Amino acid sequence: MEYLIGIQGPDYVLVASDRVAASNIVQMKDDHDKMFKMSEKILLLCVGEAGDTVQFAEYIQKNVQLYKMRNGYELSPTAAANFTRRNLADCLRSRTPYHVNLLLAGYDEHEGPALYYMDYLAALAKAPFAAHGYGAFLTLSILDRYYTPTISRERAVELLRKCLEELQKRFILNLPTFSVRIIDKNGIHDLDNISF
Amino acid sequence: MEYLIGIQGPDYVLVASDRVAASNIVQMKDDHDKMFKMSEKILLLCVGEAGDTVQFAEYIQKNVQLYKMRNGYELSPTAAANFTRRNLADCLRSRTPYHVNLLLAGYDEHEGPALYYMDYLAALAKAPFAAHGYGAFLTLSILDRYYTPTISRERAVELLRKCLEELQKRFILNLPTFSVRIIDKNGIHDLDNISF
Amino acid sequence: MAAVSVYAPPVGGFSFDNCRRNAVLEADFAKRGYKLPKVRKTGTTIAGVVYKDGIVLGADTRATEGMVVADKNCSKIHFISPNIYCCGAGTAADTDMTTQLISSNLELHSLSTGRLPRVVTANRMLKQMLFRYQGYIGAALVLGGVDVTGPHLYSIYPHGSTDKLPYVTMGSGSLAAMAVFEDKFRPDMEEEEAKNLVSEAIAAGIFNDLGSGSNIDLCVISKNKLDFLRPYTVPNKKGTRLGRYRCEKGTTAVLTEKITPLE
Amino acid sequence: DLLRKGFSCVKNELLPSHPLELSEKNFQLNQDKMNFSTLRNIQGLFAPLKLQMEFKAVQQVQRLPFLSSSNLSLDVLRGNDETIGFEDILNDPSQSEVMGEPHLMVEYKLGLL
Amino acid sequence: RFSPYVFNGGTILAIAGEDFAIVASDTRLSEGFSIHTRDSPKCYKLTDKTVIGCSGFHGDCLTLTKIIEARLKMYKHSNNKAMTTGAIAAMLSTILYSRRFFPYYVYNIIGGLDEEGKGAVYSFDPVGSYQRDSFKAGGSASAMLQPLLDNQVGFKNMQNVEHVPLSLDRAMRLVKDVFISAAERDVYTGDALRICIVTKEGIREETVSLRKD
Amino acid sequence: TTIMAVQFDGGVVLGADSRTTTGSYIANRVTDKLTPIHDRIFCCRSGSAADTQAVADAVTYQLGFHSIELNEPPLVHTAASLFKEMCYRYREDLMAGIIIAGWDPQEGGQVYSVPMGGMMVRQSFAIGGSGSSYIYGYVDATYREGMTKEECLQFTANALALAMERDGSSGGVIRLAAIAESGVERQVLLGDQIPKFAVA
Amino acid sequence: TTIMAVQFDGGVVLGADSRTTTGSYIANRVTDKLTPIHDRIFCCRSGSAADTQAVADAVTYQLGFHSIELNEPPLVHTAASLFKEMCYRYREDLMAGIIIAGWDPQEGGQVYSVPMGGMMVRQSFAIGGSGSSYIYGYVDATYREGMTKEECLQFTANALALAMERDGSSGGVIRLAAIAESGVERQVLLGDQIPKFAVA
Amino acid sequence: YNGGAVMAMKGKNCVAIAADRRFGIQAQMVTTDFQKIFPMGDRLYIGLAGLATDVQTVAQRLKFRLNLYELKEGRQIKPYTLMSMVANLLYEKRFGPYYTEPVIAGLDPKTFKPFICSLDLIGCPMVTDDFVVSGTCAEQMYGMCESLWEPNMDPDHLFETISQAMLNAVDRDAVSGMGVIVHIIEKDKITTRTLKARMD
Amino acid sequence: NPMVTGTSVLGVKFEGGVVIAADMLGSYGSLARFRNISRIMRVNNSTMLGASGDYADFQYLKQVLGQMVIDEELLGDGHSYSPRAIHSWLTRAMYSRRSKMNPLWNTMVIGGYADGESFLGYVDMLGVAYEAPSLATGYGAYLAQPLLREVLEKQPVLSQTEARDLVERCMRVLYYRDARSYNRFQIATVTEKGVEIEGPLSTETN
Amino acid sequence: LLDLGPGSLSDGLSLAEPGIEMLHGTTTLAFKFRHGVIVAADSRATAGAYIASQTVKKVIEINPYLLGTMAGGAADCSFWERLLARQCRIYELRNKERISVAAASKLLANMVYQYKGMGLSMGTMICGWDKRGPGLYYVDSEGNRISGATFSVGSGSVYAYGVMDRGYSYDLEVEQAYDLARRAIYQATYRDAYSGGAVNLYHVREDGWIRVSSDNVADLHEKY
Repeated sequence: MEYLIGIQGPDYVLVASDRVAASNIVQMKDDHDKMFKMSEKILLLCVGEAGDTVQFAEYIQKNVQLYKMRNGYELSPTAAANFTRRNLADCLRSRTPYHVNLLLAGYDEHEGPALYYMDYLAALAKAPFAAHGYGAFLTLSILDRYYTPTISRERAVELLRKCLEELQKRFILNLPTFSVRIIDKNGIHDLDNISF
Repeated sequence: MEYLIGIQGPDYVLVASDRVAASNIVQMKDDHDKMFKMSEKILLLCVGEAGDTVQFAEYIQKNVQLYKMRNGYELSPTAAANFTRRNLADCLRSRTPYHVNLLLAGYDEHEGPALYYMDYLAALAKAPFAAHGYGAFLTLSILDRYYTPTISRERAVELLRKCLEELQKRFILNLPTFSVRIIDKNGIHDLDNISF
Repeated sequence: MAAVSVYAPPVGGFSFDNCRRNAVLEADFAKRGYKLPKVRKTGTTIAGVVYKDGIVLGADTRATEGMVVADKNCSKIHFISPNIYCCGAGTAADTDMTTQLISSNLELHSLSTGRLPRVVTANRMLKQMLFRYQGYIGAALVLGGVDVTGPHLYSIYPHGSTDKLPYVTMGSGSLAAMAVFEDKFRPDMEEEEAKNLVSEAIAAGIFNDLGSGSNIDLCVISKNKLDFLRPYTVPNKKGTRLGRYRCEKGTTAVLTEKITPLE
Repeated sequence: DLLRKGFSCVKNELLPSHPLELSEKNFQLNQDKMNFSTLRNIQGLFAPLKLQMEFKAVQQVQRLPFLSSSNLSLDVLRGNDETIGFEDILNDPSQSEVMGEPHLMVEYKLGLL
Repeated sequence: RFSPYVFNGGTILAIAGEDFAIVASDTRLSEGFSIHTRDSPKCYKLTDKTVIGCSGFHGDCLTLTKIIEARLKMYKHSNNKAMTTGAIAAMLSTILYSRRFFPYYVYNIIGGLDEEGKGAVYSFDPVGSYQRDSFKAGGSASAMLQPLLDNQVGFKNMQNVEHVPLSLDRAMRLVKDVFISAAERDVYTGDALRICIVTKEGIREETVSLRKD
Repeated sequence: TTIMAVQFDGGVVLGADSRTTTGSYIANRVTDKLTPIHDRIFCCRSGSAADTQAVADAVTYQLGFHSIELNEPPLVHTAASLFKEMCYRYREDLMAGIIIAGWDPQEGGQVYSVPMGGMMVRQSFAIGGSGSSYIYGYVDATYREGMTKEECLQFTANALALAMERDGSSGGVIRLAAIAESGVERQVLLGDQIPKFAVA
Repeated sequence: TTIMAVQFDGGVVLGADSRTTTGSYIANRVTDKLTPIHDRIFCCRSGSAADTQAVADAVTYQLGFHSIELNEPPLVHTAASLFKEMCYRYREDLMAGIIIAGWDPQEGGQVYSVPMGGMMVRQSFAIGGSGSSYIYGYVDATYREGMTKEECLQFTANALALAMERDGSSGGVIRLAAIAESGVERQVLLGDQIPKFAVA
Repeated sequence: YNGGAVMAMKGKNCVAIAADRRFGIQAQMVTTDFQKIFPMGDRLYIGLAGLATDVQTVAQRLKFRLNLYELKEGRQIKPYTLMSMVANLLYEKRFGPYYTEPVIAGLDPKTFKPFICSLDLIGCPMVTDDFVVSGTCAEQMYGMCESLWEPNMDPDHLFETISQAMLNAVDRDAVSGMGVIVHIIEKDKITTRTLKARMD
Repeated sequence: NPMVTGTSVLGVKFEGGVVIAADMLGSYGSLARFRNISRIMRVNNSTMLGASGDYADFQYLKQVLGQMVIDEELLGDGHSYSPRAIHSWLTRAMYSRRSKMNPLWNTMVIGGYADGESFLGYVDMLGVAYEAPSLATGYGAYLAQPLLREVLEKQPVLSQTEARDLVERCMRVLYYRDARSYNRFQIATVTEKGVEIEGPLSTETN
Repeated sequence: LLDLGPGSLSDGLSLAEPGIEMLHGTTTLAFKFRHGVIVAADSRATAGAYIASQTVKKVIEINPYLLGTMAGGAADCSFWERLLARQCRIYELRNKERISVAAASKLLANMVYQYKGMGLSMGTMICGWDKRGPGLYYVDSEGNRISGATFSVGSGSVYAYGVMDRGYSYDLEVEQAYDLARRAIYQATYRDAYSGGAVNLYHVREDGWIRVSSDNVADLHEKY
């Protein structure tokens, strides 16, 4: 499969995803931006089975934008997470949900940074850090090891680099590049792709 | 899975295999010498399902050595290939064969270099070049493209490097290193590992 | 904000939707998992007789989740109407909701009519409901009561079929209960005799079955009296505790404590 | 080929969720057909025509679809004013719990969309 | 078409003190939703210092207890001494594993005295992974019994409590009370309680009553 | 379950056992399998109890309503057709085999034999249910034409006794009903009254 | 397939149909289902043809050898036991139901009724095969004690006719055999001679 | 799958509700702060146990109905009524069950009488006088509470008892634990404590 | 898989011996095919036997179990298979047959009176063997065992007449409430004198 | 007599829920730095969702030259290393020299290769200090036999791979390697649900293994 990771620090959220979009023993594209911009301060990492990920993410993105334009203010990250959970839970019935594993990462001017984990059953849970895909198993221990509630941005990015390097060392799949963005008081910030 | 490749030139045989031995989403070892030395001039690349590969290769290696010591001369590469085929075919019955995909590469002082392809059904076939594993699909076209019956050693090794680079580019699995040996009039020659 | 998506939820009544989640969440089955709760089997030995001038119903009071005794005093004699009662075996929730809805229907009927409802009416309502639901509502009921037309006793099976008998038994311990009746039953018993017979019949289903056993309930319905004897007999008592476990104060360690004064 | 409404498709669904999905969801129409066949066969075509003819004009004016409705006169036209079932207690339309934009729901009732 | 196995139920429990080794079991033999009998004890006496208690499929319980007795007699004949507790446990592990591909659907707990006279309890599995424990419970009700034993014997999760050594009287009180509790919630447990007290002076048996329902 | 009916001169004689098995256990052993559709028309129920009971109730509804509308006793063929419709439209969802039989002023005693599936066919005598296989030969060998009421009753009792002694899903007491112009004369053959045939 | 045997006073009368179906097509319609095990001992074969034929041949082998060794006619019970052994050891691999019946000097006419499974039980009359279900009741109702040879033959013919008219795996011609002390007197009832019972 | 475990305990005008804190996918602990005890009143909590995707849905399906109830009637809900609408909400999806088994514990607002209950996934009111349990660790809590429970326990002893029941029951189940939360509801105040549990 | 089965065997201890009973019928499915077979053996002069389930396997046991009794009585030493010994041997035979996935489809009830102490043993197809004052097989275990245990818990020691009457009442209950039953059953009683089988006994009910 | 259980049925030379069970094994670990091999494992063994025991010694004590490791299935391992220890001792008796780790791993692999796909769930990991240096092999049920510097197997093997890989170094001094193994196993039992109990720690130094410590994860949680 693929890989997502999120780290929440004092007043920011660091997230990273692979760029590989495979279809079979072959990979079809290596610049896959797996990261959907819900609003000016919310990012929605979506992974899962082909087709459903993009459709569900597009639906939620259009709804967050629609709410923003209908009201003037913007959905708070907790509001976006809960609304996405409500939307994904209700589809665990007819349109065989969508097996979309989500990782919503956002910042609020009022509540501080927030990172929400979501399995394909729509089981929402706030967490200081999380990960999806088979790669999560290899990196979660390293995240547990060197993570403290108080982490400067540079320490967080080098921790992410540590996780990705070890994932390169062990994980059987070939994930050569990872798109990284940070979310803080000033919008969303792209960071230099971690490449090998 | 894993990857084997063999190239036969005028008077040599070039072979290369990965060094990754995976057990699950994790790889357990990255120096896996997948290459069994049948005799002074015969190499037996064995891949397939775990357990059966090593056992079958050990059986055949011990038999080639036993023949050599019982007689004084050594099995010719065609003899080793046919004997291995006879052994693998007869086990397509009781001990559920062994799903061992083979690639026997050898040199004879009399007959010139020889490369034999073998699926897990024991279907022997001499070929100027071959490959096993899911990686064979990606590299066989490139082999067809720049291969001529007359290839110097340096051209052959750079062709192999081309195949491996493109396999790195496309193949979803992570195969970072490949052990390379050449077989010519003077025994078996180790070549520098192709690493990325 | 009344979001534009589903036209509306204009019709409640038994979802499906949300069933394919059930179908493909093998979890419990294959993929380890298996927390995945299952339902119940409450109602395990229920019996009824028709003595001289009324009905005597009986039932144990054990409710088993799986093979663990969940409740030890689960009442299984439900109220249908001031002269009609109904024991309940089979799946627990189905029997509960079915009996409650039939009680509501029946006493709406009796309210608009202005006279005491007949048992046969409740028998028909239950029969037609269960048949409508094709038996997926597993609810085995023993219907009993006394109208102007004398005592009546019905036994409703989950699939819709009903049997009118002078004595019926249902539940996991139905067979063990039926033994007592087939050997000791006579027509035209007096009140005390019928109560003793039913007590033995339920007692057979208590000691001789695993799915059953607790206090014994009775419901004596006559032409004019309705005794809801609960619990009629306490055959089994907790074995007296010998040790004095008696968790002391300060025995447990507390990381964080929050206190909120309410009033 | 659109969305912003849950991509109204359900094509993957097709097959019912249960032998008790469509039948239990639409037992109202099923009972209507049961009684009409009982009346076409024995009473006449006039009686089913009367029932259709009335049931038309009990629903035309009750309330706009985006609001809850009781539908009184319909209930005492069918026996439902003293027979109450599982469709009355489970997820009542009063607390419909899911609504769309009023206008958009009152148009389709007539069928603009 | 033929289930070679059936679950007859039954609960066992062992406690290893300093001078004793309690082995106790209910005596109700069940099948599906029926009580075959109420007086089928599930503790068997092997040696003057070792007592086994089996639970699960009753047919394998009978076969295994007879094989074990035969093997003790063969050991006594060849080696000219009664087996120790540890030797019996190792034998039982080997015997259980010999049917790895047709397992003995039995749960076994060995309770007795080791070579130095201190108590010892060995807990097994249907294919013979044994280990020494200070206490154990197996069978249908094992899930109900084990946490309470962890609390009261091993003093788990309690703070600032004196670790008194477990006395024989308190051990009897504890076993009787835990089976009184278990008989309440587990349907497979009740109708009696055979308790074997393995001490240096032999094996004495106490039997009390549970809920009969 | 060995319901049976024979048409004699001027009326019909029904017949049924009383045994409702739910496997190998006898859930009910005095079942009345002769449900009266109308005043002089009867049905016999075989198969799943719930389906036959619901079908009989629906048919008695429709037939009572029809009889009121026509202001006449219904023809037996009318009840047979009403059973045929319900048993045929829902042939997949039902497991009912019915032996509709009765009397009407026009055609006299009639016996229709709607099987599992929706057929409707007239018979001089009709049998059904699980145990009927063990008395096909007996009824073929013994039935004659022009039998009176009494020997028809004896024939029915004999056939039912033969079936109940052999089939496990059939036993108990024999419920009979002799429908004629005057009215039904029900009886129950119990214990000693059941004909017994000397086992070797 | 409705093989049948009855013990009368002083001997036994067999009986069988002749119809070997391979589905709904009649592979053979004059099959002789009365294989002579010995001079005065017979078997009747029901079930899969191959299994019964092989079992009968094996039994006639063993029984001829045994009779030679004992220098006496074999007891019918001996042949019954020989059938029981083969039908019981290979009960899983066989689908044979045999009606061994014959006569011997000691015990007179005997009828043993080894079913599918390996039982061996004596009967005053034994029937088997697919069509026997439709004549259980008839034979229960009509069998008496002390019947002569002739009325035994008539009883057998009637029962077989009743079965063949009803069962599809049973029909054709009726092969009879009246074993007695003197010897077997075989006959075939064909066409008109088969008793006919007036259909309504 | 996700795991989970909750209980309730009655006492002398005080009740105690507890829950574990593991939110994991089938082996994999993800967070240790999953909420399973939801405030539905001043002295009325509900504890869910089951699928995390349905703990989060039923607790919001039910807050919606509860708020509507409170606004429409203007009174804090009695615990028994809250018990009765959980049955309705769950039984609504009778064939589509919400995989969760709530436990309700609280005090009567006007009487301060302890109340506890437990419901299966389709909704069956089970009011007990001592305790209720739910979740994966079903047997372990039953065994612990049947032994440590006492009647008329003052709140601190109640807290000790429920704390020990949690700590010793979740420790013997792999997919539940990672800390324990305990709420002691009194006639005056609410105490929420987090206990020291093994984090393995 | 069985083809011809027997329904139920009852047996209750009493002061001086053991009485067991079993009806005479073999069901070929839902059909009462054979109506005069006997399902009660007299093993030796102290032990009888009854059995339910496949009847061919019961006949095989009659062949085998009978044969060992002769094989020992010819020796003429005087030791005889005590009732407990037959019960153990049968248990072992059926456990061995189960372990080879070729079970003897039966559930016997061995009863015997030796050395002044009665005996009642149960063995099923899976080798589940035990002892109890009252036994029942098939739906006997649901319809007759409850009455037997109810009567025994009040009075634990029964006389001959009360035990025989109790068995008769249980047989009436089985005949009423068991599909695969017949109204002709056999009662076998063992005392110090020896095995005694009365039959056939009907059930003249009201 | 039919079959008549002959005697002790069948038990001779065993050496080469309904019953279906054998407890479990999980989260083992070993690497091979310069001062020898060290082996770490937890002590927990589950049965479905129910812990059967919290004190399961998963580091088999094959002989005072060489260690094993339990994982995947407790009885299958325990029995097969026990028989392997028997074979190693017989070899040492005959040839009068301790058997090398390479030989023992091949013995175990060949022994387990038969029964291929017959249901074994072995996950062993042989360790020792043979004549050639440190020894470390991963012999499992399907026939893998691979040497290597670092390994870890069990349900919580992946977490150990993570922490161990980022902590590992071949020139790691002893007391730091102890802490590394402690941390790796503790993190693995922190995330995984099937791993718990006490973290056993063995050091395979020069001739003779030694036991380092057995700390409980409850106390380690406070320690970290």
